[PDB]
Amino acid sequence: MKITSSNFATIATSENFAKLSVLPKNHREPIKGLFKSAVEQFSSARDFFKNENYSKELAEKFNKEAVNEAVEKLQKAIDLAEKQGIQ
Amino acid sequence: KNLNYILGLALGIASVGWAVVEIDEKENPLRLIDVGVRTFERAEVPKTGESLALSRRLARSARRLTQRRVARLKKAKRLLKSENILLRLPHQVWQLRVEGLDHKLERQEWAAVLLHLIKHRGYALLSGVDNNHKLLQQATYRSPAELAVKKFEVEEGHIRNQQGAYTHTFSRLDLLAEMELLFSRQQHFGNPFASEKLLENLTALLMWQKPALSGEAILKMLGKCTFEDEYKAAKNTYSAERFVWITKRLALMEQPYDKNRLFYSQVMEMKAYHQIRKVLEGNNLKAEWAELKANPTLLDEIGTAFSLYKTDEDISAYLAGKLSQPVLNALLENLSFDKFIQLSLKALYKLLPLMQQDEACREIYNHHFLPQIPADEIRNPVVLRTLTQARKVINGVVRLYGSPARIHIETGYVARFLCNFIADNMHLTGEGKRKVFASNGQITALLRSRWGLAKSREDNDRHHALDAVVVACSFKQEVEIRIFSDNPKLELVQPLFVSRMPTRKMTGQGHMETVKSAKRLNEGISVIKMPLTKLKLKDLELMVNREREKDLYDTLKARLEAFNDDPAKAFAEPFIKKGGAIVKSVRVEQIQKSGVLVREGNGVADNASMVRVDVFTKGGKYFLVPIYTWQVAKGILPNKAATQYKDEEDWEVMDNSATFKFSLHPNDLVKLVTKKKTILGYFNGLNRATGNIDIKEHDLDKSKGKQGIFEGVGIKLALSFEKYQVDELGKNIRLCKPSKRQPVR
RNA sequence: AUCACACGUUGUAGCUCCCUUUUUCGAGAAAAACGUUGUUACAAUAAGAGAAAUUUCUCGCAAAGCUCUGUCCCUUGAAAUUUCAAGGGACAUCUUU
DNA sequence: TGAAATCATATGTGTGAT
DNA sequence: TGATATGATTTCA
Repeated sequence: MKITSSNFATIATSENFAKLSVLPKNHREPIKGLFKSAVEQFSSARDFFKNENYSKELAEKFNKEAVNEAVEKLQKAIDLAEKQGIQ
Repeated sequence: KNLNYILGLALGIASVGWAVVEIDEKENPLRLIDVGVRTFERAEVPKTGESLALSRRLARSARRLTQRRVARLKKAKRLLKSENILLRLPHQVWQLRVEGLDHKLERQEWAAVLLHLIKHRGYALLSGVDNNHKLLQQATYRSPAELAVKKFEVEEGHIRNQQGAYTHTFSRLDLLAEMELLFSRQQHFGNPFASEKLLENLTALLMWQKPALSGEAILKMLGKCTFEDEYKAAKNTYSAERFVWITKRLALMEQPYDKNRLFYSQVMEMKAYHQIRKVLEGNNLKAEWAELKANPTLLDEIGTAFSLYKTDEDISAYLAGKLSQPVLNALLENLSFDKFIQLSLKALYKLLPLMQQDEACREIYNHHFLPQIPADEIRNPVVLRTLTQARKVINGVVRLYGSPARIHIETGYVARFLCNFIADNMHLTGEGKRKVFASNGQITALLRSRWGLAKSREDNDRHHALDAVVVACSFKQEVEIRIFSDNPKLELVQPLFVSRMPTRKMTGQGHMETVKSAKRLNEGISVIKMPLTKLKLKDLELMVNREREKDLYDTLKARLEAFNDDPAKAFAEPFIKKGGAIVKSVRVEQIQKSGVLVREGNGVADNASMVRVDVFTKGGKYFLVPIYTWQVAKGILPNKAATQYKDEEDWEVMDNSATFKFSLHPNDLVKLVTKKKTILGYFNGLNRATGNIDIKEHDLDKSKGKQGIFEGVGIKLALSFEKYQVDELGKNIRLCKPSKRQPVR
């Protein structure tokens, strides 16, 4: 459905990923790629604080980027899957 | 009937043997049924010695770095266009950067210097960084750009680094300060296009860097575990960390807090708990952490909140009342949790006390063919490939003869793992608890040498079959005839045929990394700069400027002769030609009539790997159409065949008068018949110039061809050229017959 | 496994060194093309694909495998030597990815 | 005078964190 | 530190 910052982890489950594996090659790969990338960018959205090279204000801006862009990446993967038969 | 036999097998870096051996009720081996060898690749880079996957890893890292660099350049261009600055940038951006400190910088110049700052960010290498930073603490050098125009291009003459020499490296913070000071002066100098929001965006671009995620993407998704069917518990929770701790009297519960990491003194690090401890003691909030230490559930919700949400508002709303304002604010400044444990929170609650006091989960809530060797548990690639080929041979032998009785290993953390896997994953038809028995080949091979077959191992692949045949003791004439001879039937079941692993992969390196020029390619030559450090006499005689400009050519001859052709020593000092210019690299022609048009057609690089060759016939002739990885990537099916004395522009093109015979991949069996001699071997390579095929003898006999390969043998006047195929056991050699030319995609 | 930095190479452009050619002014130089030393900047840094829609994401030199799709072999059987049924393999242009 | 062997020859690199 | 593409140069029918 509509992916937000909070409910990101409730759609980006491993069950949906394993359900996305029955698509044809020309469609599965672009969708599974947008799925893993959204998870990677989101699963490490707080890693900007583990390093002392970024100020708190700066790492805050990189956190918003690593969340808002990863939600968009997950939305496209779900939207394309909805256009497909996975829905 | 279902014959009982000992399998035997001989692991290797690039060759796995096998030898089916007759047995009886008393398990004393007898006359072997049939043997063979399964040769494959070395599973390592032959030159470097590293892993095959490491080259792909470095190439993918370079691709990602280039893509993200051009992506951040596009973002910078978008920002500059949005501020109506970009709307062919000046190339003297170092001098323009220094000029930005004093007097306003124009639109195009400011855009050029900002884009240069975005592309080159900075931070041997460290020595140069520290040296430039120390030299940056002086009034004269107000910035790295000023350090480059006033100090770098006076003593050296070049601003950028060259052939290493990292003494010119700068820092990310130093260039950040450059950008900040340039914005400050430009605003002081009345530059309209110096908004603070632009400064913030460009500083974010300069400082942004994708986190080192690594790991496995599977673990980062929120499962459900199907036990309690709610959700999946976070890996960095107290219960999950206790799960991996309890599994790995009562005095040991407090011990993980007794030390940050465990060592041999009192023997698993509780990384998340100690991380929270360090973050909490970082401030002066010691009072609140005392209460948090005792509570395990509060740590559980902290772990779930941080490993399931990532935005500040999300954790703030999820842990509103569970934590005070200062402890929460300090918690959301250094913590970063990810990944999940395989169990659930409620399941962890049920199972932890009983594990402390899979069995807890149970009490609260094929064989015929050897299965695939686990790829994740085995990390070393060469042993992985060896075990893979071993199991392929095992499956083939079981399919051909039935289930074996015992499997023994001669080796040739590896043998033990294979023995355990075969014992605990394969049916087998042994007697007792010795289903699999590995052994050392030294004493066994000495005892076999008492039978008189030692000093036989040569570069040919048939010697490897001895390591697997020796399974009988852990007669000599019989095995000698069966293995070494090429016709045991006419001398005394089948001759041993080395079944090289078919390398029918259609992907690989598109072209060589050294890119040359394609401006003058229609002459069949390419022009590439090479350093004087490795310029010999032949490359000097191949110089493009032999007759254009004679004076440099003669002086280079004299200097090379003065230092006796050693290019490194001859030009270790700056060469001075007429006019005072220095010479480090000079364009040198090279014969390039074949290659790949790369860099969007600007350059040309040599072909790197043949994936397929299409054999053809035309009026009693035989033709070879080479297909390369770049042609497969481009979806091109070539129809020009290899013909001597002519370049690819004019090749004899296969038309409707030409009948396709078969498509050949590397390491495929072929039969070649001609007036001179007929031979059966594996297609190793096609010479694009001479048109010959370098077919190699199956066993790579040194007496046959150059070190095993029948190089340069032609097919243009071959009576019959046919493609053969064989099983992975070197059995059932037959004639193949393709019907259609399969496309290369 | 992962992220960056510094090169290097190729194309373009500016300046720069030496220079072959075509002329002009008239030994020496102004102009034009090409080669090209050094230096800087930009573009690319596999060849390229897939799905959306001036641009974005993923894959793109490796390994393993048969869950899917293929090129063949091996067995088996039905219909007019051919098409097909089912099972088992070798591989991959297919899956992990 | 083309077809087949023969012998050569080049082939991207170094640094610093996660 | 080695397979791999391929070019010059001979030798053969």
